[PDB]
Amino acid sequence: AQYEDGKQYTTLEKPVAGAPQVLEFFSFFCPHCYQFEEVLHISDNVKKKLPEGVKMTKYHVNFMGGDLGKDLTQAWAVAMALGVEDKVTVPLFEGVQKTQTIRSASDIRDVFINAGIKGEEYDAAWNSFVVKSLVAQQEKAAADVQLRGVPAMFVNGKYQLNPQGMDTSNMDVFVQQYADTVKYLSEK
Repeated sequence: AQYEDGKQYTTLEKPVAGAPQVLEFFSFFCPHCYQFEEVLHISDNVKKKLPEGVKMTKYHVNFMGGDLGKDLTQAWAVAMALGVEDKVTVPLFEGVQKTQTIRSASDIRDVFINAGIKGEEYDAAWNSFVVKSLVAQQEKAAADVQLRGVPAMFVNGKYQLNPQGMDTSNMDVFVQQYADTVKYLSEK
């Protein structure tokens, strides 16, 4: 066939009931995640091709960058709660991987302040129980699929994207292949 299990995707032997439709996992410490976000714009090109009525979820993971890695998952929780994902994603990636000016929770906070979120509003979010269960959600979802690597994408708690089985000669072609695969898996 054209799309085959083990080729453009793998199947979970242990399917996750009630999982979000399109589920992406990343880390601001993850070099391919930086590529996926800033160079390839994967999340975005997938969205562009999903049949609509399908919602996209992206979560941060703990298993990279030790203590800062966890701070980053809480900060991504804050980001989701405030709806400012689109304003901090790029300065968080560049602060962690490009300029390396993010070394502490306080530096993470600076990114949000500079993006225009107010100090009081950030600190309030940061410390809120609505942020704590949102952290819990990110951790539960990664736990449910035994996640040990990022970037990772899962469709309907049963299929996992397998980007190693796609041509990387051209970056545009890779993105479209990746996105069409998500759309196929989505219609499955």
